[PDB]
Amino acid sequence: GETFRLGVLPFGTASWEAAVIKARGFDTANGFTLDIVKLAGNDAARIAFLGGQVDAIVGDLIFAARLGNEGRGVRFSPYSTTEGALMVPAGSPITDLKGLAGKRLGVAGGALDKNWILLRAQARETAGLELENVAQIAYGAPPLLAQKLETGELDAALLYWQFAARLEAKGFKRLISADDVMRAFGAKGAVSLIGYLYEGHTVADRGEVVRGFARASAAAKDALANEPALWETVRPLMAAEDDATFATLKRDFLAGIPRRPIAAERADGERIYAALDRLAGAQLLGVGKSLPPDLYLD
Ligand SMILES: O=C(O)c1cc(C(=O)O)c2c(n1)C(=O)C(=O)c1cc(C(=O)O)[nH]c1-2
Ligand code: NA
Ligand code: NA
Repeated sequence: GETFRLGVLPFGTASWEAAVIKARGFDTANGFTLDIVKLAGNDAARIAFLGGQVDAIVGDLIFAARLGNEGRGVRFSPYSTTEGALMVPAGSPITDLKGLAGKRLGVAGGALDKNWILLRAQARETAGLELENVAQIAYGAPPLLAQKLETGELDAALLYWQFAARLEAKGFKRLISADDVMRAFGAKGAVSLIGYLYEGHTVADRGEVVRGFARASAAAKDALANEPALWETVRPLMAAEDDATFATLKRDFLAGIPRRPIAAERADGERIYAALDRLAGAQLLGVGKSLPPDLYLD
């Protein structure tokens, strides 16, 4: 038949809808078999993608644009409009981004992470502040940062959205999302920065498997939005034995299901991208002059 290899992170949310696709036979319904490939982290996943070891991974539009500008035929399809969480201790003095000055701030994904680019752009626009000049920045994978924020070695951490529900149950508050930043910028609607990244070669030679997987994913998300009972089936993959954590993860996932046409998604991405590569012409590191051509999957 046709096998589609999806690379997934152990702390990621893509494994949730992948389990729905398999359980409900939404891959079979689309003429393919989904093979979930477990990758240990984003660095390994990006290499697996560069090495052609998977047909797709989940990633961000800014990384996708960078691979496209670097010559790759990668295509992007919206995965979620829920992205990023700046977590501070409950009761923290920190009410604004200026309060990060002097703080040990964890930043998931490194200096070029999309959530960090957004947050740095916001701090420059609203306070004329370069967070890298005032905060003690510690980059790292989200699990490590969340643990060290819990242990008190970090004063704050910019993490993936799922880590909010988890930390709220342990004494932490989400001060700001990447979605909050893009609304402050003025985006027309919910912007999907997180998407499926499809291998150019798979798009060219197995385009119907790509479309079959895209349909299977949309059907899985639709099932989770329409069938509350299905969430209890996928709970083991969510690391959510705590009830408030399980409920918050569901709420934030549902709020992020993409529900706008690709044309509108593309135009918002184009404008937010063009607004990032600015901030007093700071040519923010990680951001190219413009999006590479034909990045979005039709
Ligand atoms: O910024 C975010 O909140 C966020 C969330 C998630 C997610 O939903 O797991 C991913 C990412 N970012 C991300 O950048 C990424 O590459 C990624 C991969 C996966 C996955 O499940 O395999 N999730 C995510
Ligand atoms: Na590619
Ligand atoms: Na379908």
